[PDB]
Order: sequence, then structure tokens, then C-alpha cells
Amino acid sequence: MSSDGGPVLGGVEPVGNENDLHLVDLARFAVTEHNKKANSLLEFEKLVSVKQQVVAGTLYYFTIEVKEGDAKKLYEAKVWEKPWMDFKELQEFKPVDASANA
Repeated sequence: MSSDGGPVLGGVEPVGNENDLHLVDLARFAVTEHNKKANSLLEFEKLVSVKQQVVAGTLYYFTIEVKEGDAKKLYEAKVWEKPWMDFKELQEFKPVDASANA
């Protein structure tokens, strides 16, 4: 006995458990989509975790790791899907190699 209101009450929530086929789909999708317009470049190894943010839709910060060429690191796969209209579109899945501040 325990239930009241949706399992949502905030934003930026940590998650993971590849057990969620959907979650992985996003990360695995990124590498794919990317390999499409990039004719491939790296080799996805697996998924570490994934977050979720609420805004103009449904955002998820996937933190997977892939071995690029002769290297290995983690790429932040960010996807934006919409249930109200069952949609989705890869935003970018990379460790974001850039440093700035203003």
C-alpha cells in the first residue's frame, strides 16, 4: 500500500539500470544516428546511467562509454522525446570537449 501522484515531482533526476530498454535505446540510438552522418567513428561499449529533465518536453542525460578508435571514454547522450506526441530526436551524445566561462 503506497501510491499518490505521478512518480514525478522535480527535475534533473539521476537514473540508469539498463533494464529500461527505452533508456538504452536513446544512448544506443545516439551512437547510431551519429555513425550515420559520421559513417561511424567509435564503438559503444555500454551504458553507465541516465538522467531526466522536464522542460519543453522530456529530456534525458545518458552517460554511456564508447571506445573511439584507440581510445575509451564516456559520452553524454542527450535525447528529447515527447510522450504527448510520442516523439524523439537525438540532441548530442559526447563528453562535450570544450571549456569556457563568462
